[PDB]
Amino acid sequence: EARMVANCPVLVTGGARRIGKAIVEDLASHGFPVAIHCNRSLDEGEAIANRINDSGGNACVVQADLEGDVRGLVKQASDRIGPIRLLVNNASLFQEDKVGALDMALWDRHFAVHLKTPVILAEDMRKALPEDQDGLVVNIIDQRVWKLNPQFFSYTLSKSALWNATRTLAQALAPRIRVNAIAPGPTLPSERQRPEDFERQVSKLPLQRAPELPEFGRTVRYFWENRSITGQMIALDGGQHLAWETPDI
Amino acid sequence: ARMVANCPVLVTGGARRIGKAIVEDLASHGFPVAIHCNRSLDEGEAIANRINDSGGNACVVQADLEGDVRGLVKQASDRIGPIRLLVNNASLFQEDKVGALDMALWDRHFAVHLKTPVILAEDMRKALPEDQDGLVVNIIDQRVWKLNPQFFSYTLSKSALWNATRTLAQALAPRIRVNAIAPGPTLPSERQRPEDFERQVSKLPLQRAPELPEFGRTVRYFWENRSITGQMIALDGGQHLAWETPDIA
Amino acid sequence: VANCPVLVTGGARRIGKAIVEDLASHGFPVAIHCNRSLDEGEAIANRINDSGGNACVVQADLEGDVRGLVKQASDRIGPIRLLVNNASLFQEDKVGALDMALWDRHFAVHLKTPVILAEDMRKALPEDQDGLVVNIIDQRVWKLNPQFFSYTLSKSALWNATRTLAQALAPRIRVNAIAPGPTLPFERQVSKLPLQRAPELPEFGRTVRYFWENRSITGQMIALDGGQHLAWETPDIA
Amino acid sequence: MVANCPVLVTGGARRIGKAIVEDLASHGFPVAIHCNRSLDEGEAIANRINDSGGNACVVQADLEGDVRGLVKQASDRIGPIRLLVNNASLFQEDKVGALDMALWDRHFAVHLKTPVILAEDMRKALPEDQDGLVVNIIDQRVWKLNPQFFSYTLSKSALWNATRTLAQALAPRIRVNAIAPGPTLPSERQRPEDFERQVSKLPLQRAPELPEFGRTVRYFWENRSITGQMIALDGGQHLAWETPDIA
Ligand SMILES: NC(=O)c1ccc[n+]([C@@H]2O[C@H](COP(=O)([O-])OP(=O)(O)OC[C@H]3O[C@@H](n4cnc5c(N)ncnc54)[C@H](OP(=O)(O)O)[C@@H]3O)[C@@H](O)[C@H]2O)c1
Ligand SMILES: NC(=O)c1ccc[n+]([C@@H]2O[C@H](COP(=O)([O-])OP(=O)(O)OC[C@H]3O[C@@H](n4cnc5c(N)ncnc54)[C@H](OP(=O)(O)O)[C@@H]3O)[C@@H](O)[C@H]2O)c1
Ligand SMILES: NC(=O)c1ccc[n+]([C@@H]2O[C@H](COP(=O)([O-])OP(=O)(O)OC[C@H]3O[C@@H](n4cnc5c(N)ncnc54)[C@H](OP(=O)(O)O)[C@@H]3O)[C@@H](O)[C@H]2O)c1
Ligand SMILES: NC(=O)c1ccc[n+]([C@@H]2O[C@H](COP(=O)([O-])OP(=O)(O)OC[C@H]3O[C@@H](n4cnc5c(N)ncnc54)[C@H](OP(=O)(O)O)[C@@H]3O)[C@@H](O)[C@H]2O)c1
Repeated sequence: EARMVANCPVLVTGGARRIGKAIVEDLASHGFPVAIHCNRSLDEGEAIANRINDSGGNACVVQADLEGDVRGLVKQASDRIGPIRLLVNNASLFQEDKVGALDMALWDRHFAVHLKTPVILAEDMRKALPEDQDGLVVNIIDQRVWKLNPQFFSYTLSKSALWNATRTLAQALAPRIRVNAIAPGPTLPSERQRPEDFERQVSKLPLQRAPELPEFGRTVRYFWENRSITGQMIALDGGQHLAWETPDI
Repeated sequence: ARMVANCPVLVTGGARRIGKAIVEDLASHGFPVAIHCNRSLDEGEAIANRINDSGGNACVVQADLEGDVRGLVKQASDRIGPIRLLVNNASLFQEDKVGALDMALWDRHFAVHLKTPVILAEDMRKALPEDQDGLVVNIIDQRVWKLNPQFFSYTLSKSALWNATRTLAQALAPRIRVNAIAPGPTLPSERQRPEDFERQVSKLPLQRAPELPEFGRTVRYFWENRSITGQMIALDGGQHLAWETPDIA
Repeated sequence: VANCPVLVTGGARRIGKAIVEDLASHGFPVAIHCNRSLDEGEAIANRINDSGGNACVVQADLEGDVRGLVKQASDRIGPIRLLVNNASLFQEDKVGALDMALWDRHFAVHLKTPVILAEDMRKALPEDQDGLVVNIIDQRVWKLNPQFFSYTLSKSALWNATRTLAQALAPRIRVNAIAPGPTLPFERQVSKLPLQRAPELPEFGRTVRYFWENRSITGQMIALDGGQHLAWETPDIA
Repeated sequence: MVANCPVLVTGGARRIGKAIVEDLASHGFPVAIHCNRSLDEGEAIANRINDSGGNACVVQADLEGDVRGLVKQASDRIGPIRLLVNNASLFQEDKVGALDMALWDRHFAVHLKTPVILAEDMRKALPEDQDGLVVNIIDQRVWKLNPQFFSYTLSKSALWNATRTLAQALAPRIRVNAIAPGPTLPSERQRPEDFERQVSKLPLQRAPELPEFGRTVRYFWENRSITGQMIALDGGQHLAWETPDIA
């Protein structure tokens, strides 16, 4: 009876750059109050918020280390824009490791950022969201959870766990809070990818095209706008998870 | 120019219930729409009349989808232009079970749910000019994500449509994308009084049925976000995620 | 084992033959179904019977009416308690060159016939005996690709039916499956499998007996495929 | 040959782990019985094995601490480990809304971190002219997800995910497969009468028998084309389907 965007405060983790920024600015331009979470990118976050507010939107910046104490984060956000109703678990760490050379410190960091904190923030959002309001969690995962391979060993396991948690969180938080996910494919070159590498990779996707940045915010809004959807994921990935031509064929 | 006026739609079984809801959403958004029907000709003509009298572009085409369908796409494209968006909505839903399988009904289930969607998709591909991308949306059933032994041949035929959603997406990439909607309980069934439908809905994880507007919104969501192929959204109130089975109650 | 009569479809050559001869050496009565390989089936049955077993040959075109086949077998070796749906048709087609006659044949041999034979087995199974169906599918149903379009759809449906048959036929009959990889033509392909080795014929009979001997297993599949369904280095990864 | 395939079974002193150890040892495998608390049960099992002419030893280690000497302990006594059964488990309840990360961490340490580390150490110490096998003992619930036992389930689901990616990483020389038990023996919190009612509600209406577990490890060992896969010894539990929205 009150799901208008002005009454749906959003918290986007790692929201000051790249895909997180694209989600923040999409939601803010559609009338959602947005809390831009960041850690290192505070300058960028404040600039985004100032631009939104000067344009007549409603945005704030909140700062927290997602590998430390995140127990005040939802409250820092709700103190500024009201009880968080839509949580986008976007923040990420994407470091390579391999079976045979596993460093468990890096392992722990992947699981902290991609699994522990998203679950904790979902819990905290649920606890603080008034009972007459429904909520939504959107987890940002990775297309590779739908096409497992042995590279990026601990990273992959932590993102796969976030996809597993999307189902079990959805079951646990139903009916009042829905939990869905986005699995990006090659969207913006990683730190290890030259432009040639990103382009060659995109040309090898089944759709031969990268997800465009507007598709991410549109998908969050799609999940918000269709209340029968929970426990589900859209891969914005150019078909990557459906790639199939292996050397044995 | 992917403007909706340049995206003719064919909806099979589009004169009633979910198919009608999809037709009317798309036409209200500026898509030219071909309403396929079989027994519901009067209903389909009334819909198309209302759309055309409103300044839209609609027509009605007839075919028994258990027989020859190889002229159906052309019936539509002769009226509204090359079909660019195919919604395989038509369905037959008749109970059978292991122990008393009648292969005549089995054949009808696979005709409507598998042979026809595949043939129409290929016919759409052959007639759609190479400089236009296309979309197929298959309407399946939440149960393909939570297999059970009821409605035996119906279920196998719908599961096959979900399988074909993936291999069609792989075959028709990059130019044509193939996605799916898996409905849950949307409207009461035969021998289901509204009280009965409500009691079943209350046992869904989200305790709410998909509403008809969600179907058109989902079709348009697939149309507008070009990185999605081979995927399905269950508009089902969480039904495929139900988990309280007798072994754990 | 002599209490467990077996029907193996397409049992006269290659993988079916290897399953037949394994089970026969372990004391299972076996009915060898075949169509074109009648002389080979009779030769296998003769060796089994000469060596003290109990084998027969039954004939049927599995693209047509198969409703007498289980009884043809049970008339000779007793009510069937182990059904191996091994027979297969493997012809190439693709979207955009679809021949529906071939499509119908793939679905007849891989889906309609396995289900009907399972249905007949269930109706004939004595009350005091449990049963097992083993469907022979294909590793590709665990790594979908668009090649061999109607063949793949029909094998995927057999895998779907393995689950729903298992649900429908419990507790009396368990329904499991084997997903073969490249067993017989090749040599270069195998080196590209993750295990760099092909499944060997003894593994198939060992797997059928494994399913028989462990009664808590239903609705499940083993891929004897050298890891083929786990292949992952696709063009976007290289 | 099984005489040339030394086995390490984590948590092998009781219940399912004991069933696996005794099945393998009685079939000619040298068996390193790992335990932590159940040292008396462990030494007893191995002594009965040895007295019977088998070849068993007991290695002790806390799987949540330094496990980097455990494979060495085993292989010092019975030769380089060729078959690792990651069976050790912790099964404690939590749920969304009251999650304590200390328990969460233990679930992931015993079900994911340690199985992966031990597999890593096995591959390091296995002579290159020998192939190997890892069998992860998981849980049928990874094939029928539900929101109960939240951190436990996530950690078991991770072990199932790792079964695929370890299989891809360690191929061709080492295979990685899994067993997903259903209701086998009542838990520290489940009454026998409740365990029986649960079994009566399984699709097959019977629990796995303890011999099925060792038979399954031996099945994986004897059939060299199998990797990255799991058998659920669960009486059909993961296939149960009649929920209140249908029933
Ligand atoms: N980009 C792609 O092509 C692609 C492909 C597949 C998957 N993905 C997924 O898509 C999402 C967005 O991708 P992206 O490339 O935009 O991500 P990103 O730039 O690599 O990182 C997102 C943000 O996470 C924040 N973060 C990380 N660790 C943190 C910590 N300990 N405390 C607080 N904040 C922390 C950082 O914010 P600060 O900089 O403010 O500290 C960082 O800017 C991620 O979940 C990623 O895994 C992306
Ligand atoms: N409604 C639900 O609660 C629900 C739940 C799960 C899945 N679904 C799926 O959602 C879709 C729509 O549901 P619905 O309840 O609206 O379906 P429906 O009324 O049972 O079927 C839709 C239309 O299919 C057409 N059709 C059937 N057989 C045909 C044939 N041989 N030739 C030509 N057209 C044929 C009929 O058109 P005419 O009337 O013109 O003959 C019918 O109006 C279906 O795919 C259904 O399986 C629905
Ligand atoms: N071999 C492989 O490398 C491989 C790989 C993946 C999957 N598979 C699967 O493993 C199984 C065995 O493989 P395979 O290569 O040995 O199979 P196959 O030789 O192609 O076929 C097995 C038997 O099926 C019977 N059959 C086929 N159509 C029939 C019909 N209309 N009526 C009656 N019988 C019919 C034939 O019996 P007759 O000779 O008596 O006419 C044939 O001998 C099959 O299910 C196959 O799909 C095999
Ligand atoms: N039993 C069932 O019905 C059932 C159902 C589903 C899944 N499972 C799975 O089947 C497997 C065996 O089940 P179970 O019931 O026999 O298991 P269990 O008795 O509950 O535990 C196995 C053993 O793991 C060892 N262990 C645990 N944490 C350890 C640590 N930090 N360091 C060293 N050893 C540690 C313990 O050995 P010590 O006592 O020597 O310290 C314990 O006895 C497990 O993986 C379990 O999750 C069982």
